[PDB]
Amino acid sequence: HMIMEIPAIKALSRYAQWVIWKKERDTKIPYNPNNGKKASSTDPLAWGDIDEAQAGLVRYGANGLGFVLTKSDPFVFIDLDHVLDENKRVKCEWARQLLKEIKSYTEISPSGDGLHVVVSGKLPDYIKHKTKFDDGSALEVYESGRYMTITGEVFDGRDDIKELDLSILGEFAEHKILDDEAIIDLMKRKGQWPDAPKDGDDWSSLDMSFANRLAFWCGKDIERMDRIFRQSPLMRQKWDRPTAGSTYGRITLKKACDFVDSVYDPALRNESDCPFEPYN
Ligand SMILES: Nc1ncnc2c1ncn2[C@H]1C[C@H](O)[C@@H](COP(=O)(O)OP(=O)(O)OP(=O)(O)O)O1
Ligand SMILES: [Mg+2]
Ligand SMILES: [Mg+2]
Repeated sequence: HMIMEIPAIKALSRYAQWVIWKKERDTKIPYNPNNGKKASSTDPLAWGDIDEAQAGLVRYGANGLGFVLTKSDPFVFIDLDHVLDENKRVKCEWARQLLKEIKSYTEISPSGDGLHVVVSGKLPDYIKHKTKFDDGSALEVYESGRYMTITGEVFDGRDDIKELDLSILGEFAEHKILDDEAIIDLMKRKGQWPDAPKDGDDWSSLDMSFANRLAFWCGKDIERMDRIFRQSPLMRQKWDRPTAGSTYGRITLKKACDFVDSVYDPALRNESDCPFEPYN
């Protein structure tokens, strides 16, 4: 009764693309409002209308409402993280400047330190989805493929979705122009994916043990081992520090390729020829 008074929520309530979400440790997993199952962002019949989302919110005790964004709906979702201080005022200049150029429906995200802006328009095709900043804030832009939590906490009385040109987002987002994740999932299923270093562990000794495993699974493809290492819990700034005409990471990967003798062949699937045992 309270949130349906907002003009922007009425615009969103025309679409049967509503979900509910709940806190799993420190993530916001979306759920089907009708049966409580886990909701996909590509299955339309896993969603519901706003009345079903509000009923399921009470049925399963979820944390709040959500809205799945699709290519067909005219909405763009702008996510601004860690831009509000304790008093829920903007403390980041990039976020302040963005709100002055994109005056649409703005609400305070569930954690209270962020903002959501919902606009009607088209994203520029040359910007990254996520852009991080030095102070810790971030900017996520999505027009489809994922959902957004809905709180209804209107910020600065901006309670109406406007149709704005979004080419100005190029001033804030960074520009952008077997598979890697296939190898990662393979190593994870074999217990070859390391965990974050505990205190008292020799991190560089963990780097070499993991680089040794990468040399096998990646077939000693050093450019692939490097791309995978940067996504691993062992990545740090030392990986790119210069060390005697090279980087610590390049030297670590080249020593692993020399130390390791056998390789994993995707055609042969010689998973048993791995010389290293899984982690604990
Ligand atoms: N684990 C997940 N799986 C699928 N979708 C997710 C997941 N976590 C978040 N989302 C969606 C809904 C969020 O609104 C959107 C932005 O992520 P996030 O900024 O981390 O949460 P939030 O914007 O809902 O509140 P806050 O930023 O204040 O914590 O992405
Ligand atoms: Mg956020
Ligand atoms: Mg859309």
